[PDB]
Amino acid sequence: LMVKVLDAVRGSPAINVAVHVFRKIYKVEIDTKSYWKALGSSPFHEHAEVVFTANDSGPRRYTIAALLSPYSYSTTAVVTN
Amino acid sequence: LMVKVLDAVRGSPAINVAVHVFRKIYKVEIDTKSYWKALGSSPFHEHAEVVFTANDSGPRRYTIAALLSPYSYSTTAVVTN
Amino acid sequence: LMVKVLDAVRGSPAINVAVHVFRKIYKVEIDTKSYWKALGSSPFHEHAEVVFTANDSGPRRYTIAALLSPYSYSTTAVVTN
Amino acid sequence: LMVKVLDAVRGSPAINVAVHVFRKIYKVEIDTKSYWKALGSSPFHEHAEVVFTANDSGPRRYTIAALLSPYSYSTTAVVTN
Amino acid sequence: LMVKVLDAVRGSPAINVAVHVFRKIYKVEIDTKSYWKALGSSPFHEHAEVVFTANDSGPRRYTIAALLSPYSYSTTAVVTN
Repeated sequence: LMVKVLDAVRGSPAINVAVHVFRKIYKVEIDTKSYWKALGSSPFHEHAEVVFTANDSGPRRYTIAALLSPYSYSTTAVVTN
Repeated sequence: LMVKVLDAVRGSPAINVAVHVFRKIYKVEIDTKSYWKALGSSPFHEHAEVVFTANDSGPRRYTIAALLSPYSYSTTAVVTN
Repeated sequence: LMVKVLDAVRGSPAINVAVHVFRKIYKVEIDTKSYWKALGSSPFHEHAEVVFTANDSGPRRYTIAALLSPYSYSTTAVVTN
Repeated sequence: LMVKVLDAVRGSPAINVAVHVFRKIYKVEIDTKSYWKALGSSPFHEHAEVVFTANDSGPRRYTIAALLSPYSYSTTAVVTN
Repeated sequence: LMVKVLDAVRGSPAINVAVHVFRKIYKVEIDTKSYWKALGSSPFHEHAEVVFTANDSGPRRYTIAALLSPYSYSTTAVVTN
């Protein structure tokens, strides 16, 4: 077995490498909401009264330029007004 | 076995490499909502009264330029007004 | 076995490579909603009264330019007003 | 077994390498909310009265330029007004 | 077994390397909120009255330029007004 990756590089890369080798990750989370994700054993077993109300108010705006998108020779601008 | 990846590179790439080798990932999550994802054993077993109300209010706007889209020689602009 | 990928590159790529080799992924999630995804064993077994109401209010707008679409020599603009 | 990564580099890279070798990650979390993530054994067993109210008020704005996107020769600007 | 990483470097890199070798991570958290993360055994067992109210008020703004995105030859500016 012989794994060869990115040998004799000459000039100015932009690299993002993760190497896993076996013989015998990237996570992004933005504005994530979870309600009552997990409870215990036997909750609210008898005569339970629950009023559940959630409010996410207001206008929401998301602006993303080139998500998961490498650049070689480029110009990127997010111009608002 | 001999894995060869990206040898003798000469100039100015834009690379995103993940290599897995076996012998014998990228996750993005934006504005994700989950209600009552998992509970325990025997909930609300007898005589349960539940009022469930969820409110996601307001106008919503999403703007994405070149999701999963590499650039070689380009211009990208998200011009608002 | 001999896997050869992207040898002797000369100039200015835009690459997105994932290599899996066996001998003997990319996930994007935007504005995903899940209600009551999974519960436990024997819920609401006897005499259960449930009022379930969900409200996703407001106008919604999505604008995506070249989803899963590489660029070689191009111009991309999302001009609003 | 012989793992070779990034040998004889010549000039000015921009590298992000994580190498795992076995023989015989990057996490970003921005504005994450969790309510009642996990409770103990047998909560609210008998005659429980709960009023649950959550308020996330105000307009929200997110602006991200080139999330997970290496740069080789480029200009990036987020110009607001 | 012989792991070789980043040999005979010549000039001006920008490196971020974590190497794990076995024979026989980076976490960023910004504005993270958790309510009632975990309680003990048998809470609120009998005749419990709870009024739960949470208020996250005010407009919120997040601006991020090149999250997880190395630079080779570039200019980055976040110009507000």
